[PDB]
Amino acid sequence: RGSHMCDAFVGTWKLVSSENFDDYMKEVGVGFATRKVAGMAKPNMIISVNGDVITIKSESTFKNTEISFILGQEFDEVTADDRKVKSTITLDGGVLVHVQKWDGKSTTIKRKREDDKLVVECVMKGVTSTRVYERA
Ligand SMILES: O=C(O)c1ccccc1Nc1cccc(Cl)c1-c1ccccc1
Repeated sequence: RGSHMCDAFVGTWKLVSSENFDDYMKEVGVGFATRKVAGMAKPNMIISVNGDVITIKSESTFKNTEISFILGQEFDEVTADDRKVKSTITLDGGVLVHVQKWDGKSTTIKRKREDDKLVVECVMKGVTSTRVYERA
C-alpha cells in the first residue's frame, strides 16, 4: 500500500499546552479525584496506520489507553476516566473527527495538524478544551 493523507498524524507526540481541560472534564462528568490526577498528566500520544486500521495510544502517569479503528466504523471504547462509550471516527477535510456517545450524552474530539503541532479540540455542550502536542 502507498501513502495516505492521514499519515500526517503518524508518530510520537507529547503534550505541550492545555487550555480549559478541567472545565471540559467537568462537563463530561468526570469526578473530582480523577479530574485532579488526570489534569496533572502530560500524555504521550502515539499514532500509527496499518492498512485501513488507525491506532491511537495515550501513555501517561494517569493511564495507558489504546484504540484501534477503521474510519466510519463504530467501535467500543473505554475512556481514561472509565466511561464505556460508543465511538465513530471519520476524516473531514484533513481533520480526524471522533464522536463518543454514552448515557444519552455526546462529546466530539477533533485532531488536526497545524504547523509542526497536533492540535486536539475536545467539545462538550458549549465547553471546549484545546490540547496541543508536539513531536517527541
Ligand atoms: O489527554 C488528551 O489530550 C486527550 C486527547 C484526545 C482524547 C482524550 C484525551 N484525554 C482525556 C479525555 C477525557 C477524559 C480524560 Cl481523563 C482524558 C485524559 C486525561 C489525562 C490523561 C489521559 C486521558
